[PDB]
Amino acid sequence: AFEDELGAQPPLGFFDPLGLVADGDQEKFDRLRYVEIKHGRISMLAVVGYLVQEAGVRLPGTIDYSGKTFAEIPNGFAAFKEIPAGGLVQLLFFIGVLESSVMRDLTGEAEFVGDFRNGAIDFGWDTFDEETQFKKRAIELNQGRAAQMGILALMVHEQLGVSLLP
Amino acid sequence: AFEDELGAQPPLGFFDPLGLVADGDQEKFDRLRYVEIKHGRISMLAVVGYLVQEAGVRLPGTIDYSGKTFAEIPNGFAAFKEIPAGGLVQLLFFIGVLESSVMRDLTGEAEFVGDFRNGAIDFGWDTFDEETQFKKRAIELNQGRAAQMGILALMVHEQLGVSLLP
Ligand code: CLA
Ligand code: CLA
Ligand code: CLA
Ligand code: CLA
Ligand code: CLA
Ligand code: CLA
Ligand SMILES: CC(=O)O[C@H]1CC(C)(C)C(=C=C/C(C)=C/C=C/C(C)=C/C=C/C=C(C)/C=C/C=C(\C)C(=O)C[C@@]23O[C@]2(C)C[C@@H](O)CC3(C)C)[C@](C)(O)C1
Ligand SMILES: CC(=O)O[C@H]1CC(C)(C)C(=C=C/C(C)=C/C=C/C(C)=C/C=C/C=C(C)/C=C/C=C(\C)C(=O)C[C@@]23O[C@]2(C)C[C@@H](O)CC3(C)C)[C@](C)(O)C1
Ligand SMILES: [Ca+2]
Ligand SMILES: [Ca+2]
Ligand SMILES: [Ca+2]
Ligand SMILES: [Ca+2]
Repeated sequence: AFEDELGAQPPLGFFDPLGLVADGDQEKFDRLRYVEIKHGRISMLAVVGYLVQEAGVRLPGTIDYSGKTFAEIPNGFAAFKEIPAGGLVQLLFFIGVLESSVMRDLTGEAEFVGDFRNGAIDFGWDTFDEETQFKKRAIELNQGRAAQMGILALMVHEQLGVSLLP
Repeated sequence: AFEDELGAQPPLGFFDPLGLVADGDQEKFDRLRYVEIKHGRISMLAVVGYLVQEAGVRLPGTIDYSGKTFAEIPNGFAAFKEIPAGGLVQLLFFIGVLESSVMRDLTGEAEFVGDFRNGAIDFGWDTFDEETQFKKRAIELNQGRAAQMGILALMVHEQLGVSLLP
């Protein structure tokens, strides 16, 4: 059914040990694929952010008018103890607004799930041939899969207190 | 242009002292009307909630597993000092999900701005005749306008420390 879909590749081939898409429902597959791409994009950004922040890189100066500095804010979950309440509200709200109003198929012209270009932002999708376009989608998906496991590893081991970083 | 639209009624008639819709742009009017209905629905719920909560009505029992009781939580802005962080996150998140996925025209079948029935929930809109339907929309809008001023009054006077309630 979906043995030929994007994401079935060497060395495992089509890999669905829980038969989640064995029923051949295209809409179920389309949703799960949407969810898989989304977790992957978030996790790709999350691993880079965790590593950059772990290395001590900080925005210059202060995060609020009381004089709280980005430099005082630690990496990991501990960051949330030191970001001011108003900043946490804004971060959650403005990610929510991406979810409600931006990062979605607004016009119905998406070529496949995860295509949010919306006839608005495009760096040249059609300059890739069909094989290259498929390759780029596969890289996006599989980098996303690897990063999902990577960010889970970093979050878990932060709590374990067994570091995975030099 | 919009002198005959919903919301222009006695005693003021069409009332736009800032000429915001003087340009006759239907899409600008449609947006502003959408925003006016939305503030009004929120404010209608807000005034009732503030008054019910001010009267001391509380949900039974505890709001978290640490034993924090609804009864310990005060009315007004002070409530946010005592709702646990996890509850504040959930409240904001689940209102955001209403915004991203529920309280909007998902199907394009809305009869006018603010119609979120979505072919899914309808208690009998078409059992009203056209005059009654217009009357009900006018009540919804003007109750919303009154409640906007009412909730602003209550929030402002809470901070003034000059109570408007017996
Ligand atoms: C207020 C902000 C906001 C809003 C309004 C939304 C709105 C939405 N998001 Mg988004 N999201 C946000 C912030 C927000 N998001 C943030 C900050 C992140 C992190 C960057 C994400 C990451 C995210 C992902 C990864 C996904 C969504 C999805 C969704 C949609 C479904 C939400 C749902 O059904 O409830 C949620 C319902 C639940 C039952 C919650 C599920 C909890 C998951 C399965 C496990 C989480 C584990 C937890 C974090 C750790 C446990 C603790 C541990 C000790 C055990 C909706 C469009 C989903 C989507 O698009 O579906 C098609 C989806 O897959 N969002
Ligand atoms: C994470 C949760 C979440 C998410 C994702 C959204 C998402 C959205 N909301 Mg919603 N909303 C939420 C929570 C959320 N809302 C909550 C909790 C409430 C209260 C119940 C509302 C009430 C609300 C209203 C009333 C309106 C929206 C609107 C919108 C849309 C536009 C948002 C925007 O452009 O940025 C916001 C951009 C800004 C520049 C912020 C404007 C700030 C306003 C003008 C003044 C606020 C004054 C402030 C509270 C008090 C000042 C302090 C004082 C001491 C001076 C978008 C669909 C708007 C909409 O549908 O537009 C068509 C709209 O009119 N929302
Ligand atoms: C939320 C994340 C998410 C989602 C929705 C999907 C969804 C999908 N994947 Mg994918 N995948 C993911 C993460 C995800 N994957 C990660 C992180 C990896 C790397 C390990 C992969 C690697 C992968 C391969 C190699 C293949 C798929 C395939 C598929 C498709 C069919 C199989 C299936 O149902 O999924 C998998 C299972 C689920 C979505 C069920 C969720 C798991 C439950 C709810 C909790 C389990 C938590 C788990 C124990 C965490 C520990 C990790 C483990 C290694 C110990 C479907 C579109 C196949 C495909 O593309 O077919 C065309 C395919 O060949 N996936
Ligand atoms: C999962 C992604 C993610 C999350 C949730 C966070 C969360 C956080 N970061 Mg981090 N960060 C990330 C990725 C992430 N970061 C990446 C990829 C980088 C490298 C550029 C950084 C670099 C960075 C620095 C240097 C600092 C933080 C800081 C912080 C904290 C305060 C908020 C802030 O200043 O943000 C700042 C956020 C950035 C500088 C980059 C965010 C990039 C986002 C994820 C882009 C993604 C969405 C985008 C709109 C997509 C547009 C597409 C387009 C086509 C329209 C907070 C814990 C500050 C702190 O206190 O650290 C402890 C701080 O000093 N971050
Ligand atoms: C966010 C709330 C909001 C929004 C978007 C609108 C939008 C609209 N109203 Mg409405 N209205 C509101 C709140 C709102 N109203 C409230 C609270 C009341 C009761 C006082 C009314 C009473 C009202 C009447 C009687 C009429 C309208 C009309 C209209 C339409 C054209 C006039 C206009 O541009 O609006 C008004 C102005 C604005 C949206 C600009 C915003 C104001 C700025 C940004 C800040 C001002 C803050 C202010 C000082 C707070 C103090 C309150 C004041 C009494 C001291 C338009 C659809 C007319 C109509 O329906 O035409 C068909 C009409 O006849 N409105
Ligand atoms: C603007 C609306 C609004 C807001 C933001 C709040 C916010 C709050 N309320 Mg209040 N409340 C409201 C309206 C509101 N309330 C109304 C209308 C009532 C009467 C039913 C109450 C009755 C009430 C009680 C009895 C208690 C609170 C409490 C609380 C606090 C903790 C959260 C909680 O337990 O919620 C509980 C919320 C409710 C019991 C009712 C919320 C009704 C919402 C607004 C319905 C609106 C959306 C809905 C999904 C629309 C569906 C449409 C459909 C066609 C699909 C928090 C400060 C608790 C607290 O600590 O107080 C200090 C508490 O004990 N509220
Ligand atoms: C123009 C503008 O304004 O914006 C534009 C700019 C531009 C460029 C055009 C755009 C784009 C494309 C973007 C942003 C592409 C981003 C790509 C990105 C960010 C890709 C990350 C992959 C990470 C992986 C695979 C990690 C696996 C991690 C794994 C498997 C781990 O184990 C983690 C690890 O830690 C452990 C657990 C232990 C450590 O011992 C070792 C390591 C570190 C390995 C956008 C989207 O259009 C927006
Ligand atoms: C089936 C289900 O599951 O749900 C369904 C149920 C049902 C019923 C079918 C549905 C509905 C309809 C609903 C929920 C309708 C709600 C209507 C509602 C809640 C209407 C409030 C008006 C408030 C106004 C005008 C306040 C002005 C307030 C003013 C002008 C003030 O000055 C405030 C005031 O405080 C001052 C400042 C000083 C005080 O001295 C005096 C007072 C108090 C006056 C939904 C939506 O379909 C959902
Ligand atoms: Ca300091
Ligand atoms: Ca610190
Ligand atoms: Ca107690
Ligand atoms: Ca208390």
